[PDB]
Amino acid sequence: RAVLFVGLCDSGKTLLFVRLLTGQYRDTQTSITDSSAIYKVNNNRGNSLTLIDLPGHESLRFQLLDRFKSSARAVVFVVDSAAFQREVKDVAEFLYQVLIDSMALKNSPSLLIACNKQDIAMAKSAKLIQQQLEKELNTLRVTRSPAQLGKKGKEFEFSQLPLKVEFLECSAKSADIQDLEKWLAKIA
Amino acid sequence: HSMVDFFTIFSKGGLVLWCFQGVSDSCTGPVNALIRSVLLQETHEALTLKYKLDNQFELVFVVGFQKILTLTYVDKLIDDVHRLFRDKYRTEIQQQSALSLLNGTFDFQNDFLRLLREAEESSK
Ligand SMILES: Nc1nc2c(ncn2[C@@H]2O[C@H](COP(=O)(O)OP(=O)(O)OP(=O)(O)O)[C@@H](O)[C@H]2O)c(=O)[nH]1
Ligand SMILES: [Mg+2]
Repeated sequence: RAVLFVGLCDSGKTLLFVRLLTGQYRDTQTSITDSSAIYKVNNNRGNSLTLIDLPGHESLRFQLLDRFKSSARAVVFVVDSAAFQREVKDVAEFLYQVLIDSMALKNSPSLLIACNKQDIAMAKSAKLIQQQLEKELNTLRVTRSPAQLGKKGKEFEFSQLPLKVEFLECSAKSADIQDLEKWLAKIA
Repeated sequence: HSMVDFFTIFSKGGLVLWCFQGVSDSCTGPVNALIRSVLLQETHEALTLKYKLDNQFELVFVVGFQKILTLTYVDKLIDDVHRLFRDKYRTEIQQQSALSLLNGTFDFQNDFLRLLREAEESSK
């Protein structure tokens, strides 16, 4: 089945997609449509997954996530770890909709939060990104202008979710995508 | 001077397939193209950046050029480049899988210089 890569513009979805499929680097520009290709997993049986790279632009992100969500075995939400500090709110807001969409599904897809661009010095760790995102989703479920996140009476945390949710670190620039290929293998 | 100072062809998926930026270098961006083609070559000229789409095979052609009034010649260069590119590489681009673009070699430089050198004669 399909693995959807989603995230804000410039989080690195297309470059990861390329790195996973060719092991190489390639110049890219902002994506305006989705792209897909078959990925042969690293494990013995070598199962095949269909990677689908979804544009992060606001005008297209939901239209396309809606179109492909029911076909998803897994969702990889990509995060620019170096720009995280200034983009936190935009990230949390998009992830919120991704969490909701995912839970409202018959067979909830497994979900990964790939903290990308680790090769850049100022990059926040996956541990710190998880912490700040929980704190932020915690405010959003109250301010957000019926499926809901965790329990209303307790501070939000990803573990309270009826979904498999993992965090890992990576870099698309060869690259450092070992953990990501491990996880992809594991969910195939 | 040159009819175009910048030219890049990428898929709508965001994959750059080929780009030109002088017989001098290999595309470092429109800004450097404006610095090298205009600033270091003399109101002064600006660089107009326009695009053309191929919706059937999901391609975007972006060109940067000087002198807004040469737009007709630039537009013809784009059309000729488009027609040739889509024929020479139809196999790599009609496929759905991105691997098809990822594994193709788009060595278009020579066919492009020819079309450029050729379009700069139609202008005269
Ligand atoms: N240093 C560094 N740069 C990266 C990394 N991943 C992507 N980039 C660069 O970041 C820019 C944006 O990456 P893309 O893959 O095109 O971004 P995207 O998420 O697909 O962006 P949209 O198509 O707009 O949704 C490119 O210049 C990439 O080469 C990374 O891990 N480290
Ligand atoms: Mg992209």
